[PDB]
Amino acid sequence: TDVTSKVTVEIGSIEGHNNTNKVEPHAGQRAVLKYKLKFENGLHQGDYFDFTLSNNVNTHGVSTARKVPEIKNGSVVMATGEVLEGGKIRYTFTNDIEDKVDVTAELEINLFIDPKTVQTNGNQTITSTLNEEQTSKELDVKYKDGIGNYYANLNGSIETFNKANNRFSHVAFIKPNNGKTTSVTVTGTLMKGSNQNGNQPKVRIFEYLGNNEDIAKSVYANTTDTSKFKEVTSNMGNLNLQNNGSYSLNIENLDKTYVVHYDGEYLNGTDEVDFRTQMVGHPEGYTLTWDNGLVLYSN
Amino acid sequence: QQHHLGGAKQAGDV
Repeated sequence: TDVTSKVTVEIGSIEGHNNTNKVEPHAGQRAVLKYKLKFENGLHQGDYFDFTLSNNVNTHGVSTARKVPEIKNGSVVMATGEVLEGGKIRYTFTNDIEDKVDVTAELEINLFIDPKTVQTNGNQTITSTLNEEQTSKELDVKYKDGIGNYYANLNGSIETFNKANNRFSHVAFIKPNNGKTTSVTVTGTLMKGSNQNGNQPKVRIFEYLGNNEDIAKSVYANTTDTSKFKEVTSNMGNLNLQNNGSYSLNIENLDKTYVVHYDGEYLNGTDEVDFRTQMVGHPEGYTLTWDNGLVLYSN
Repeated sequence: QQHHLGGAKQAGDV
């Protein structure tokens, strides 16, 4: 049975990073949902309750696993959680709820600002709604800007991190600024995580066809949108892929913004990947170096 | 002047 109506939020709060009213997702920061819940008596194994998070956050961030912490009384698992569709979290009770009296439980869940839904700096109201009770927090969200010079800006973001299968994905934006750059070489290197005995990464190259103002400050690239991203991987003799996870790419004319999407493996036993993108450019030479790393959090 | 370096970190669970 849906027993959402049987759950009281005794205490509910959302906090920014380091109990401030701000989150800087490109500095690996997150927000936190804290619940103290009361449950009416008479619940059973398989009964469940839901709450819903605003679409500006999720519970995974760069991770591909969609998990949520168990509700426990001591070491006893009272309910297990799942991430469902549209911001919904559902907790389903175990046999240990049966015949218990005056049950309460504490839940703490890390909330990661979603770069697809929060694409620019701004104030975001984060909400968690359980049984009509809305827990709310206005947070400042601020992103980084990449690294630039007179001729170009280089930026990038880890898109996914898949621990279970030892794979990650990453996107880099290579953007011209003023003057004319030729003979650009762009490289990607695993600074931590390279598997010398592995497979070559899958590297796709895209022309960005939109305006520069509309590039998400969050760093998000919907590369399936062929109106925004024109794949030119095939046009590009100019791409060298290595079994250690590295690539090098030559762009002859940086007359527009290029996007490199990378999908590769990393070495078993590596806690976290560190990925470096470096660009060398020639005005009509300079280097831009951009590092992407990870900050991983437990519930 | 000729070489600039920066970086970022993404958050996620685990």
